[PDB]
Amino acid sequence: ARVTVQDAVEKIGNRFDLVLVAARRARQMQVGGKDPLVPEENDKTTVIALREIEEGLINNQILDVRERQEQQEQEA
Amino acid sequence: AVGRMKFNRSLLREEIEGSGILSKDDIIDVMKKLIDIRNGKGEVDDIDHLGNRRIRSVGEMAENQFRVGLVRVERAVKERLSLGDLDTLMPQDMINAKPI
Amino acid sequence: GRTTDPVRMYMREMGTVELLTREGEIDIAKRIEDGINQVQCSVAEYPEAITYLLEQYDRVEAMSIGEAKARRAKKEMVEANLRLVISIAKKYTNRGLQFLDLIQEGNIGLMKAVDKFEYRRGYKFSTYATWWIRQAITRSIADQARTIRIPVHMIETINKLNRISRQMLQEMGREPTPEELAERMLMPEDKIRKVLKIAKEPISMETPIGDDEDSHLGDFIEDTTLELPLDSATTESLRAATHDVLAGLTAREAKVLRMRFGIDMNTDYTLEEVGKQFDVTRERIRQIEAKALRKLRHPSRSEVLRSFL
Amino acid sequence: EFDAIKIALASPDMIRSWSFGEVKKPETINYRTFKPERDGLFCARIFGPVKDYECLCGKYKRLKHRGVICEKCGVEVTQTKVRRERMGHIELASPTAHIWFLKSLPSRIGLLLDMPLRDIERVLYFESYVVIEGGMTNLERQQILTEEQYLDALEEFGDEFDAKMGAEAIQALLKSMDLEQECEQLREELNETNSETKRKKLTKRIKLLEAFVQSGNKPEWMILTVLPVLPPDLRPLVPLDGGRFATSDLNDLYRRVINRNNRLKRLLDLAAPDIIVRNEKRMLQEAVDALLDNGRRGRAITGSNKRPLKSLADMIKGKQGRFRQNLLGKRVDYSGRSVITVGPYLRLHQCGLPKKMALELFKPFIYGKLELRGLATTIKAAKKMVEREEAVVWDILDEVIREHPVLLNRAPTLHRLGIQAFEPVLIEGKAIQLHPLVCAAYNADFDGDQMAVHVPLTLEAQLEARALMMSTNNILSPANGEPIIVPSQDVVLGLYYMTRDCVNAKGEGMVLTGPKEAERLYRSGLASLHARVKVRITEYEKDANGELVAKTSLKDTTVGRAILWMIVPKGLPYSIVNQALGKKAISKMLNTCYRILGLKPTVIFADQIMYTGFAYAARSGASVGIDDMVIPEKKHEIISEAEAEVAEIQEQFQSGLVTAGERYNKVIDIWAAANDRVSKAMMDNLQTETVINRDGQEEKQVSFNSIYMMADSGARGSAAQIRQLAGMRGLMAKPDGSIIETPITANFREGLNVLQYFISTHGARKGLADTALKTANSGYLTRRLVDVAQDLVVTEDDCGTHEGIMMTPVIEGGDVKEPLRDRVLGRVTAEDVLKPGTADILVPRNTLLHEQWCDLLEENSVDAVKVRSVVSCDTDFGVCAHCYGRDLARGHIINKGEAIGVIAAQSIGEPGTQLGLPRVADLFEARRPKEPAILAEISGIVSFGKETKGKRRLVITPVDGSDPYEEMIPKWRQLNVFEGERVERGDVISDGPEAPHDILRLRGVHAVTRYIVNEVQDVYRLQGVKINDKHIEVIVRQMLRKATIVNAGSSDFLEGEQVEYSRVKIANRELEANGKVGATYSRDLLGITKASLATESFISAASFQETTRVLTEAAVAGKRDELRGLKENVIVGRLIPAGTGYAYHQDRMRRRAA
Amino acid sequence: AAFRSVFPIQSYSGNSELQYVSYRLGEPVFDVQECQIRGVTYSAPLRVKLRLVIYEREAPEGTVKDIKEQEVYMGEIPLMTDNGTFVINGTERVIVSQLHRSPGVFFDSDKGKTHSSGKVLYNARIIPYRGSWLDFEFDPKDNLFVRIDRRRKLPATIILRALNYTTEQILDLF
Ligand SMILES: [Mg+2]
Ligand SMILES: [Zn+2]
Ligand SMILES: [Zn+2]
Repeated sequence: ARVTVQDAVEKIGNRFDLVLVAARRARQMQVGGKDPLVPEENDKTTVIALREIEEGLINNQILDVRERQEQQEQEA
Repeated sequence: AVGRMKFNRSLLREEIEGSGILSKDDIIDVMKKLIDIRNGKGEVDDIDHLGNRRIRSVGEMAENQFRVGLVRVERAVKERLSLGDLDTLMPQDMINAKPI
Repeated sequence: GRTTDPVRMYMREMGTVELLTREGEIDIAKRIEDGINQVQCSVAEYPEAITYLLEQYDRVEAMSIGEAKARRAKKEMVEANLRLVISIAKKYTNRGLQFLDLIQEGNIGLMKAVDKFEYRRGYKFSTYATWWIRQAITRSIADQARTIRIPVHMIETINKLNRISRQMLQEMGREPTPEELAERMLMPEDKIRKVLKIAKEPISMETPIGDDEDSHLGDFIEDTTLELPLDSATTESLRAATHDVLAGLTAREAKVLRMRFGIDMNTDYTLEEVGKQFDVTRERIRQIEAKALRKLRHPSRSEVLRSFL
Repeated sequence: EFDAIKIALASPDMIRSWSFGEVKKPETINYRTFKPERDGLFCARIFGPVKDYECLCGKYKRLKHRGVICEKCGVEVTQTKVRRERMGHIELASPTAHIWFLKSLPSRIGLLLDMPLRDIERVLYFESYVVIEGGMTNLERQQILTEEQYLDALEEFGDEFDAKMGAEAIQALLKSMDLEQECEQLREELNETNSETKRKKLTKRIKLLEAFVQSGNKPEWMILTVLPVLPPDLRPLVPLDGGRFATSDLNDLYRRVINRNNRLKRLLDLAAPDIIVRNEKRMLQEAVDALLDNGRRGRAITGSNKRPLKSLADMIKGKQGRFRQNLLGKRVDYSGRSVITVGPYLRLHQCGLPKKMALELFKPFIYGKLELRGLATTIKAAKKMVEREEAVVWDILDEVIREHPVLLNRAPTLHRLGIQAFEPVLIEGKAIQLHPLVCAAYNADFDGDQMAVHVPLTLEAQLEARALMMSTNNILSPANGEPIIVPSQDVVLGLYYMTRDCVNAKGEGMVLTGPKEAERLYRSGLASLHARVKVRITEYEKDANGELVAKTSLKDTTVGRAILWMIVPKGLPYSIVNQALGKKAISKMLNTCYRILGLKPTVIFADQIMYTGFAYAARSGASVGIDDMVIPEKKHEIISEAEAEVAEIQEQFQSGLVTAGERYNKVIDIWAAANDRVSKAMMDNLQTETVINRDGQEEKQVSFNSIYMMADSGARGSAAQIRQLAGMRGLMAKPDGSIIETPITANFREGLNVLQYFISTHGARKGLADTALKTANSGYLTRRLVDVAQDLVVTEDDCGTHEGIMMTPVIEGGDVKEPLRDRVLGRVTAEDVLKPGTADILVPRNTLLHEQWCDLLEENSVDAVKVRSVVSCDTDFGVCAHCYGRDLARGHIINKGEAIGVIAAQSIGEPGTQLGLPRVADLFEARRPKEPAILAEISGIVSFGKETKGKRRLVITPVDGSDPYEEMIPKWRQLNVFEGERVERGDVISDGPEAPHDILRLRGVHAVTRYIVNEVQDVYRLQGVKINDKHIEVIVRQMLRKATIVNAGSSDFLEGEQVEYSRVKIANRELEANGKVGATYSRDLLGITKASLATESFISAASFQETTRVLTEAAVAGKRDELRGLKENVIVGRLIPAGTGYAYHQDRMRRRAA
Repeated sequence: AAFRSVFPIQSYSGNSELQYVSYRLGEPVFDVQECQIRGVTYSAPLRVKLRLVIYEREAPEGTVKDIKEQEVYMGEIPLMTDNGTFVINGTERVIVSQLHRSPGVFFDSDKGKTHSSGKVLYNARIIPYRGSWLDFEFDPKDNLFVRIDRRRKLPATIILRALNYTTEQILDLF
């Protein structure tokens, strides 16, 4: 469920980087390359990404770190 | 006729009828009344007065457009008549119904 | 004062020359004849030219001052008769070709008439030149008055039909039916329908619609040669389905079926070519493809493919 | 992909390089088999195939043969879409001038050659000759002869004489001239000349020559020798049903050009006389002009109908051109429209969407879900299911839209809140249901209004709709900070009815254990909804951070206010519900909730307020009857007394004492007094007359009259309307302005007689016509404001500037018109703010003044606070977030990337229909008043010189500095100051309205911005509108965007060159690295139309105002438009550099500067 | 009225005349309902009686050679149904009456909206039913200017001179 984004905006700020990071993460879930980090509540990937942002589990820094480590482990 | 009536009323003439074309008297009297309005006691005509705005209905407008068709057929009639004949033309070939 | 009207400028420039004086056109034709005669004397006095003329005669059976006098007296005649063109070009003013265009086509006709005029006939120049000027103007209207050009013969047919319809409109009272023009005219009555169907002048795409504010005709016209997104997606899905169905076929049967139709390759091959590549008889490839199509006809193997129908 | 757009002149070689062939014939289609003709305007060899990968002749009908050109017809085989890209050309047999470069006013051809446009047009239309370097013996190069003079000099001069006619002569002149030597000679003239008109002419000529010789342009290219031809698919000749064809006007114009060019070729072949050839060249020139512009030639040529043909230029310029009809706005897929109903059950974040509308709008999503969940094997099958509307298609549709927002938009989008995102709830109907609390933002009523729904498709669009546009995020106005989701009329009436108290009400006096007891008592009928009772109530206070201390107390309230108290959230005081709760109280309560608790509690509170207000307005049974409009019993007496006074004054006039006009004015005054008396009696009789008794003699209480309660609560109506209902409806003024001496004495409860109704229609129609003809100019003003400020974005976080503006309360006539609290709320202080006694630093330097700091300032009575302003920011290409302030839509400081210019334009413009407005238009256009103020140009002692007809020369002399500045002041201008005095700079000498230019020039940027903001705010305040000054200051900063170089010094600029202020700022910054600067400027002030039209981008300036001028200037100057603007990116379909795309744009720069 | 006003015609320099006698309206081919169904204009044919009178050469008295009297068809005029409507292409149409400026002379000085000081510049305008407009106006310098069909301004006395008036009699009049 989702009504307002004030905790996610708080946790990321600028009200515009929140959209971009949430879009990155929602596309990550939408394509079969990632799984939700919070218990799915029948939500769409956009709302799931927002709920992960609110929890603090997703940031622009977390996402790029995970992308980098996935690249590094791709070498294997 | 309405135009002549209004023209003669605006110049305080006592003839409600007249002619359809302008004259020296008409033009000079219009100039004289304009001058009088400039200095004497003259009232600007109210354009929105309903005594100055006329009503055109379907009959009048249709007559006007029929007369337009008639003039643009008479042009051709006159041009054809430019060469008069005796027994080769009839009043059915000199007039074309398409313009009207 | 000043004007921007090209027709007014043309009138200004042309009207300067006095119209003419009788027996002046004869003298102008005489001067033209003198000029051409000077050129002819130049050509006849050239021995090589005469030798060439003899050579070409055998083949068939088997100056500057002269030109100047010709160019002049052609300028004088054409400029002396520019008012003749305008009188008999203002007749056609509103036939889809502007006034100055008609004037110019009539001017070219007048130039031709000057070239072909013969004074020894003792005939007034206007009588002859009127034919040429009218021909030029009328053929110009026939040739470049419509967006979709129709030939001159079809325009003559159209004009004859219009004249006869106009006459019958008054001789009958209401209008002639296309069957009724097969009696007044002598046409199979199918040509009448074709001539009547011939497209009228195209409608401007900027035509206001009754509102006349912002609705133009071009706002109601769709791109007919466009692929609907559903059609394109269906094409992609059908390509994928054919791939995934041909996958479930023996190697040579699948290859044969991919070759016989241009399936993700170049132009389709013929049975003879496939034999040229499989090194087998043509009838063998025919039997192979028939069996492959039979196998593809199986249920639980083409239910999605028939869903594509 | 592409960084900038370059515009320049086109050479014949370039036009040929574009071309794929030469259009040689005017033919289009074959009239029997409608295939294209061989070399005509629709040609397969030149322009491409008409069917996909199908050769015209028929020898090649497969994709396999792609890439070969046929032999039986020579037609390339490719896609048909290439028909939209392939251009042709026409080889003109006679050069023809480009109409734009000859008829630009100023004429580029005329100005470049220093030849008057009259002379050039005379030469062009074969009326006169022009010498072309025709010997340096007797006739000069630029001299023009006529037929007489040319023939005279013919026999007098055979050689060393060149005088030609028409456009070939103009081309020869333009090609024989050399730009550098002309520029040098004109520079010498400019440097050795003293005359402002001739000086200005020389500056203009030099600028044209320099901007021409710097760019690759050659002047001769302004004469068209090769004509480009548009691709056929952009000038289609399609078939209409029935054998008819629809064609573009460009086909007809091109056919005329081709016909006349071919006739000219024929004539030159025949060696026709010069008169005929000249006429044909004139006709060809006219045809090319018509094709290019179909104007600038006296008479436009009309088509088969009597309507002028639409030209190549007409398809770019105007309200109907490409720029505004197809590039700045568009028709859009995935969109619907329907009538709006109310649906008062909705939550603030959702809207009712019809099931059929949703099924059509989400079709691809439904197809995808049908395929994915296995319910359809192929997409065609899924389409068939959706067509049949099978039972499971609706389940799929429910799954699809579960959290997919949709944008709702009402037709006139006057500001941001005209588009808002909502979560769809599917309704079995055909009308969109709209939450009642967003109607005010939409300015939407439910009497037939429609709304458009747009589907956001991508994940980014969906997240933007959720996190930026959602109706729950937009609860404060972006113009002022005030809430925008306040309950409007029925909710206000219900809350007002439930909160006000009666004197003797069932259940009065009893003591309650809480709001639940009050609700139980009322709902069980034992107590009246508003009975004065005591009740134990538990407030929560959030004095410090986080902690909510509970305070339980016995309050003296009503049953209704106790019931309402359950709706209120925790951290709010009880006193907010212990009043009568009109419209103002509810708005203030929502604002308090937002500023204390936050956004989520405020949204929940707003929904609960709406539900409760609807419920209790229903229970109230509030109605309107004829008895509810009570007429004063004294109305008859008052009108009789006024009529008697009128008769008395009429007699006095008849006595030869007072002129008719003065008598009329006295009658007006007495009638106005009588109207005021009647209205006062009506309000006294209708507001508190209700009298009842409470266990005693009698008491008095406010009336429960339904009309009165509607007017007092603020739900609907006002004292003016109530008086028009019961008391007389005052005096009527005829649309001229004269007040009809006989006023309408009848109200509407009693009828109006025929004369009174006629008089009333006089003004009703005037109002309707005025409002119909007002929004046009208000919309034009908003368009100009948006165009001037579109390229303004918050790019930095802090510029670091110390300069600001001093905000003080506005006082006029000894009363405050707007306090300091509302002027300084949300603005960052520029310099440390001390107490009046200088005791200590009251608030630090760069604090954002929220309502707590404002409360402190109010408590300590600080009159002037210096706050940062957008107009004094140091940021290049944008403004920092600390100079803007609070982002009034939110509470936090403005974010980086916010397009504050668009918000400023919309905030200023959307109230313009409430306006007057022409005053604001004048202020933003910076028009000079008709009889301005003569201000003191310089400081010094004033004296008089010559005072003859050349009006008085006034001389102001500084103490030490030179005084060559003397002013030519008229005598009929009343001097404010004496002859022998001393005056300070920017002072007033004559009297009159001060022109904004002079205020800027003499007093400064702060002075002019203060003038503009104060005047426009005066207009809006007079009209009751509330706009923050941030927006007006944004517009003013955009007006102050240019500067003239008073002394170039060691900079790379000229003297009179009006440079962009940011460029000169960066230049003066860089030259500080060196020693020499010598670069000094005067700031200019242009109107919004003039400031937005004179901008760096030629696309953004061509896109809104006159396109021919902008395009011609950018073509001759060779302008290169780097996009760097909202309009430019909107046109080319890229992420605007403002919002969520700002980051993207920054990233692009990161890659571009490497 | 239309026929009488323009239909009689004389062959310029030929003196061959075509004159109008009478007209009649033929019966409509279809009724109103049939026109609505098929889709046609409820119209009546116009049959005009014309007479081509040929004048014998050199007959200024009026002697005519022959007269050819024939009835001819001149288009079909749409008819008005019983309730004031026209069916034009099967669809019922209404022609709305027009309120237009009446022909005559009108004096319509501007209200001082032209020049500074709000000076009232008076003008007269002759509006015909058919023909060109004839305006007289005043300039701020107190001069009288004639203007024809709203073109460039001219001094008023030009028209007076064009009417064969000399200066002396012009001043005598004014
Ligand atoms: Mg409405
Ligand atoms: Zn071919
Ligand atoms: Zn700043």
